[PDB]
Amino acid sequence: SIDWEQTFRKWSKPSSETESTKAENAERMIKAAINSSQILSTKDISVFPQGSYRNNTNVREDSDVDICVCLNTLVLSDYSLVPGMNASYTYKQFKSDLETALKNKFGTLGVSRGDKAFDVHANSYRVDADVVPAIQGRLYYDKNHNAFIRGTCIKPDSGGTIYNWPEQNYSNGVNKNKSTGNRFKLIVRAIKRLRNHLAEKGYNTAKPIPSYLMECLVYIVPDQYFTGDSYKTNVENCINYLYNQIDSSDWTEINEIKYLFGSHQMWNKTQVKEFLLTAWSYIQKNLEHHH
Ligand SMILES: O=c1ccn([C@@H]2O[C@H](COP(=O)(O)OP(=O)(O)OP(=O)(O)O)[C@@H](O)[C@H]2O)c(=O)[nH]1
Ligand SMILES: [Mg+2]
Ligand SMILES: [Mg+2]
Repeated sequence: SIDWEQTFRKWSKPSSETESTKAENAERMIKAAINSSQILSTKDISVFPQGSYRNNTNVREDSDVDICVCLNTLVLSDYSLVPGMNASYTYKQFKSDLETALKNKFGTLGVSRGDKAFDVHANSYRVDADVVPAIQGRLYYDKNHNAFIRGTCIKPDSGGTIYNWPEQNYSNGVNKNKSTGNRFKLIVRAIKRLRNHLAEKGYNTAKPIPSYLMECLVYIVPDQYFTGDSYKTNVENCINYLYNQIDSSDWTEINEIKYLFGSHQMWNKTQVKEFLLTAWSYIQKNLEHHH
């Protein structure tokens, strides 16, 4: 007998009241690591927060701050939408120099290299951050030199190319929060805590559902479903809409550029539907049946 209205209202809160301070500190310290690097301080590099701290969708106190370190002067362009359309400092050298800069500022005990990002955990600066090296990415929509959208590009150690759209994610999230009178991100956080709750209780359908996927999914739900004074009704509306529309959908991420499903993603629609069914059952009272 969970009071789901009061539970979702509680779970709609930020991870803490000091999120902005944690994110500011992470960003400042990563910039300081760059500035103290002889090689990197001479480069056109942007350091910025992304992820749930930047978007105010974080719910875990122990979430690492996501920091992007972007070398703006290396460009990778996607020409796939335009019929017929087609340096000395490399991404690999950049990533190695970034690893060295982070080890120099925070110590080797505070830095590990993953496939995509560096894990920085340095009690001395109170920094817990996932620091990803990126370059400028572009998606062309016409053959003219100016006809592109700008984002970031990641080149993992294991190969391949990842396009990200952090500024577009942030702006569209802000706009939807405005259009819903702040209910959008409240419900994102409520649903992220619901997922974490189910995963901690051993529900296997909740385990392959990542935070960013849920943020994208809730963004997809039309604004009308966020109205009213019942957070429980909002959450139910989200589950209902998503479950009944996902099969025929061709949805994008919150940036409205990248497709939410496909071979470029680690999640699929079947996982999402199974999680939605689990969440729908768990939220009900006095259910006598189980499948
Ligand atoms: O599969 C992914 C994962 C991550 N990302 C991009 O990297 C950002 C940081 O990756 P995170 O996994 O940390 O997601 P998050 O910050 O939104 O959620 P929590 O930490 O609160 O769990 C994400 O918000 C997303 O923008 C993707 O584009 N695709
Ligand atoms: Mg994060
Ligand atoms: Mg992260």
